[PDB]
Amino acid sequence: AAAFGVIASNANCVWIPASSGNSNGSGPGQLITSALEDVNIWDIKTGDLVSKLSDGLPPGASDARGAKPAECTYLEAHKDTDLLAVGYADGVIKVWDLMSKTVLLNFNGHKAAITLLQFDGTGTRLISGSKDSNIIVWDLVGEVGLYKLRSHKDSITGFWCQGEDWLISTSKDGMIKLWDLKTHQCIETHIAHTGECWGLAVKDDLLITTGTDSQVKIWKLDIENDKMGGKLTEMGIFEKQSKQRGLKIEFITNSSDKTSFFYIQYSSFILHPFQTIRSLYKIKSASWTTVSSSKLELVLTTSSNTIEYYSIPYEKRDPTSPAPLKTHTIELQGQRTDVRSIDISDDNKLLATASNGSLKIWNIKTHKCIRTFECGYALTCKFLPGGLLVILGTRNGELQLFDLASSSLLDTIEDAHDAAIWSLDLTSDGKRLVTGSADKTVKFWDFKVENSLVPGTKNKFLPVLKLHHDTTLELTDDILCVRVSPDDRYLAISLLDNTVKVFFLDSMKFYLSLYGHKLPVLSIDISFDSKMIITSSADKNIKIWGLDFGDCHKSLFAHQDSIMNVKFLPQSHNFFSCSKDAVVKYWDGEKFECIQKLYAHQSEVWALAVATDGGFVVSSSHDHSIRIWEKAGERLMEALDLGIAEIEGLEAYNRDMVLIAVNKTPEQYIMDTLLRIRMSQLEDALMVMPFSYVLKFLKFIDTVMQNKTLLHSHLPLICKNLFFIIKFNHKELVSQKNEELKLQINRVKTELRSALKSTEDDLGFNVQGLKFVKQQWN
Amino acid sequence: KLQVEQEQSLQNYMSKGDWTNAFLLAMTLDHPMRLFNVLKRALGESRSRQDTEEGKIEVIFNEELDQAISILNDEQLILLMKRCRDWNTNAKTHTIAQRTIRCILMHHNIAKLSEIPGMVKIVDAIIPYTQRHFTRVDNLVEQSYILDYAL
Repeated sequence: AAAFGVIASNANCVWIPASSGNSNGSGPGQLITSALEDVNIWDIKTGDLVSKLSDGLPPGASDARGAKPAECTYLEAHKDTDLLAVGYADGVIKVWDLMSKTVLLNFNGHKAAITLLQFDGTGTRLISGSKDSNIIVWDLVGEVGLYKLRSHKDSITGFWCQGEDWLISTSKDGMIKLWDLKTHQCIETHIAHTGECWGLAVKDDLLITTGTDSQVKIWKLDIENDKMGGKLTEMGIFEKQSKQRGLKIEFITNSSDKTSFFYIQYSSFILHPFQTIRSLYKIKSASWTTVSSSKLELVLTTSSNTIEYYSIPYEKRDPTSPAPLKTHTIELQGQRTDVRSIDISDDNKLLATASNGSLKIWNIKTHKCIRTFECGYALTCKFLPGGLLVILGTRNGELQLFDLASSSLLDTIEDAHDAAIWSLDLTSDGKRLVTGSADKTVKFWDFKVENSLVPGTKNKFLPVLKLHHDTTLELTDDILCVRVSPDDRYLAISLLDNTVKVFFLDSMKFYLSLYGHKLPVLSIDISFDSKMIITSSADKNIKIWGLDFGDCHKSLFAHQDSIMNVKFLPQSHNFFSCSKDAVVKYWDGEKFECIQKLYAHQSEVWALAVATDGGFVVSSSHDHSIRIWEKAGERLMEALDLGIAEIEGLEAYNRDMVLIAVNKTPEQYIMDTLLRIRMSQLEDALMVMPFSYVLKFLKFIDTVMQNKTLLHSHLPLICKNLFFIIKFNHKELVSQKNEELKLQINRVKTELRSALKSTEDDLGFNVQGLKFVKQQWN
Repeated sequence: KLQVEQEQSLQNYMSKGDWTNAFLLAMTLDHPMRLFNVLKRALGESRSRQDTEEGKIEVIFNEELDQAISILNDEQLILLMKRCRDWNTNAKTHTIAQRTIRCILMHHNIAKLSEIPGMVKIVDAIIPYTQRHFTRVDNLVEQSYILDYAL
């Protein structure tokens, strides 16, 4: 069997919400790029959809994007706006083209998400410190071999001064360290906290630090033996971040106290009136503040899933703030919060995702109109077949009637509950409603036009079904899901006693239970062949059942966390599983096999439905968006030929008018390789070597004993080797002549016997120096 | 408290320059391994020229440390001296642990000035190790004459 879908990066998805802004980038000035779950290009003074860089098809590559999901950490622009660069939630940094949406390089070397990413004033160096407790310098070539500063234990915050030298660092470790650019050494570490350096800003020569201590500590630049100028105290709660003015005559500060305040005579106090304001600061603690590039306004990165526009009270700027404007999103973040429930229609052109206070209308990716009466998140949604009306259920015990034409509610469905509506679905023509209610009863509802005395547009409640007092040990009476037989013979419904009970179209007779569940269920469904039913429960166990009991077909235990929704295909061939662990699982119904696993949801998926079209997949999640689918002695001889080969080259320097072994001199190589070989059977390596090894050998001995190097070899090693090479071969069995080696050995051994006799006399005074005090401590 | 940490930044910084205040600063603090490193680079090179008391002379003066041993107190004497007990154990390093010992008897009197803690375990402990290192260098010396003495 062939299931739909693909493993490609895009299938006409509308998964990008353009929300959750933390940072922002100033690009062309008139345009301001917004860091969100994409890169969304904004205008700085209109707030309209200029362009959105997201997943799709760039020209020249496949499975390539404009930006990714899994929220972007920092966005910034090139100093000549000629480069695009995003650090993501992974350890890899992506550089995109500014004009096109191709990619240049992928930067790896971070094992954690990037917490600091920016350019310099030169632009040729990139800098990125991450949550893996180091800061990494980068180049347009890809040069990781420049620097690696690791002296921290947490994430890192502060950086550059544009002198191309003499960097500083502020980190979230409780430390603020000082460094030199050429050869890094912690000359001084300043510590004026006990918690976390939240935000960092230098004014002109004053570096201030914000922390959990709720204080602003000021600091000097050319600093040594830390300079202190004073402490500003008690913003009210810990400050989050701040910003200097682009004209550098003020300084704006931000906190999670929802108050922004600027210093002015800037100064060590706040000395300008603030009752000129008319468009009060913010509804939610904001993350980053930027002065606008038009030099009149303000851009505020709120934690209310959007960034905004304001101003700062001053005479050059607007002395009050204006109302905040937002961009043209697709009206997916223009409406407020997370989607709990979705529903599809019969014409396959009404995609509706409800929320805390909104119900939206989509065809595939184009939005028509919103409808708002929700006093809560909607636990279930259900269209009318034909696309005329839609019935909704909120967190109140309240069902809502909406028309498709406009935002006007036709009928508020009568409040007859004491607990909220979890589930609801209708029959084939749409004239029977079965709902979820913890009033310990099952409620049928009438449905027709209102031209009579029984309202079917308000669903007058004539019939009553209640027999729920069955005794268990878990809890007696609560239902979770309800499900209608599409052939209309029976009703299936979930219960909290780990059972499902089946009763037919009319009054109670007991077809079948299912029981044996370790945990209660969330989803049960009936196919169209109508012999089997699926069940899914919070024990990470999905079971298929026919009619049996106590004979388990197969306990499909394949997840890690509890499920959300498991449903059949709308033509009885496929069934799929979405869970809390943000992964879609395709499963063939005829077998127990799996065909396709979809992991492209970095956000937790809450609800999911697939239409009767058989060509797309609709998903609800926590970013509230839809993802539509379809030798040893040779080391000695080579070493000695190298070292003598260099010494003879340096011998005829100018009175007579190889990069590496390793050192400034090769002879430091020569002794250390003697320490490289092991303490056992190196004598075999010596006795291999002929007289030429001896002639080239003794010169390094006279070299190191004129150089007075005891720092890389030792007199026990030198005597331990030379006493062997004298006993193997030889002085008057290799030559017989009164030559320079013969008188060379005389000064060599005089150096050795003197230098070793010194240590001999030092020890020989040390011991009897120690005895005589024990002679007196009687 | 915090001045201990910035004081450790002083100890990390001081190693680039002179070794005397680095020696006293790491001596009164932790850790003695870096203290072993600065004594290694100071007393490490073989040199037997003009007047010292422990051999601390170079192109830049380190005999000031000779006075800094003179200014040292008794608890630092026992704290350094137990590190001499630890460093007399293995071969090839004990020579470094010799050098300060020949110093300290030159810079304090025989009483180990008046108020003296318990170190009879120490002054008992150092004698067999140095007695053991006596004979080895004696054999290297008396065998070193044999390569000259034949021809």
